[PDB]
Amino acid sequence: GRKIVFFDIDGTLLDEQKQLPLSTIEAVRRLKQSGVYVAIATGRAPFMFEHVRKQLGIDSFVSFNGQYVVFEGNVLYKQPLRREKVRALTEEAHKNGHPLVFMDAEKMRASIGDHPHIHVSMASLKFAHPPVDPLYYENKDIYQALLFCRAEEEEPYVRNYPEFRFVRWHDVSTDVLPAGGSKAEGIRMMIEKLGIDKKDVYAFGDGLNDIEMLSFVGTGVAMGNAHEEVKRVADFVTKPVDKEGIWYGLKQLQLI
Amino acid sequence: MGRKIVFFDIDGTLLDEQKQLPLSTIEAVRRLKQSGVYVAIATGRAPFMFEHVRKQLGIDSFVSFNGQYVVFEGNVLYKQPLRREKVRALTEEAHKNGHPLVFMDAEKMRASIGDHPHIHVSMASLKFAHPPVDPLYYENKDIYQALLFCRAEEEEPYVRNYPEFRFVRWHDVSTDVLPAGGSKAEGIRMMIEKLGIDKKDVYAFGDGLNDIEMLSFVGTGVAMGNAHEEVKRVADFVTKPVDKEGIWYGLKQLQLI
Repeated sequence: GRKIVFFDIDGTLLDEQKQLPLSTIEAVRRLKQSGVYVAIATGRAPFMFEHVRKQLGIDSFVSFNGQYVVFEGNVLYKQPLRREKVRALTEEAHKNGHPLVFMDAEKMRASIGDHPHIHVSMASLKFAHPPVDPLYYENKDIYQALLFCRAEEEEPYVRNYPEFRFVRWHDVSTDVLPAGGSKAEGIRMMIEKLGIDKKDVYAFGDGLNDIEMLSFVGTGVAMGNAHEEVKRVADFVTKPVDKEGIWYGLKQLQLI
Repeated sequence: MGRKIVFFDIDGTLLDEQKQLPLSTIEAVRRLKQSGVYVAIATGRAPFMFEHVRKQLGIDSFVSFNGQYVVFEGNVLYKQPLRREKVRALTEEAHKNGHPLVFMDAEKMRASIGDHPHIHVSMASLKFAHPPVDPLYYENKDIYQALLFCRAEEEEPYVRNYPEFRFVRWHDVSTDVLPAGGSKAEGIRMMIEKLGIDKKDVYAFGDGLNDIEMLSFVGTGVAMGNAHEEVKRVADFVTKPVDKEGIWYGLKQLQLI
């Protein structure tokens, strides 16, 4: 049976400077000549890690935490937020003067231009203010949204949108995610198409968000400085991304 | 009267020593665009080698492939493919010596030989995996630049037998193949010719020796605080280092902001 390895980006493929380690390129190389399938599973939107994909030559991935899965350049599965609900959120956010940013598989758009909260938070990500397009969600598959408001203001949103999940990543911005879906469900879908079995699947992750994944695959690998709760569910704890963790880990697991 | 445009090299100019994008550079670019000033990147890289940076700064105008592929606001403005005829000869002759090549266009990259050790090494340094293999990619696709893998001791012949190309070394086992006459300053020349922008309204920020021609050519060349002195020599103004709000400060001084 063929083996496949899923990698997440942050703290896994990319180090803390957002750079790709030389040893990782080697790891992926050896991994490919050994016949081991290589893919990515992340919460990130496709257009947010296109550079990593281009660098490693990976065209199969689970993105948007499983809400958008691509197999060898083609869309295998896609579950965007319900149009109705995105609209309601937009209108409600508008009423409160809170801006939103809509994310589809290719780009993102703001409901309000030149807004202070978007500038600051997006800049913390090293991104410019997204182009403005208040009705972008109308004829597009919106997989995620960013609600720009303070924690002391989210209450109503959380309350009125139980079908959504909110995960704050900045003082003035929080991710608006779909309640259903997961990377494991995304991985499950791909191995089925690939004819692979859970036991033959490996996964490297670094954040709280990778637990579900590391738990579902046959061999979950946690990075050296990953959160304690990430290591707990891991079948193996490797060195940090900073210290050839991906390479060392793959070696110990005898994949390369 | 007319429009102004500012060109930026990538490493050392937009990105600091750690490949990090300064917060004030994001503000800088924002302010320039707001004022109607065109912002573009000028580099020897392939479009796909700096798309992330472009998306980060919302820059969709640029001079890539050392002038052979120029885009303005998302649309190709000028493009000069390598002469297919000569690309074929170079490939065959080089193949005879066991030297592989890599063919590059705006979307992707292809290698003439698979699992070759010089490709792995020189390319890993660019943080890229070995390109997929396709010995005849240039035959049906426009190539804007190529890579020849051989050491400096072996280039003489190629240099000599192919005066229609320019071999510029950047690694121990790999050198760039551009068309003779091509350079990013040259690409900057038609970008502004086509846009109808007077040289006196063209600005550029550079840091390395490959930025010298560009810097001396434009109306106002700006060298970064820690730039090589030969770069500062041709600069009309030297700004602070990249990690000291160099770009923001410079643009402020030049009163573009």
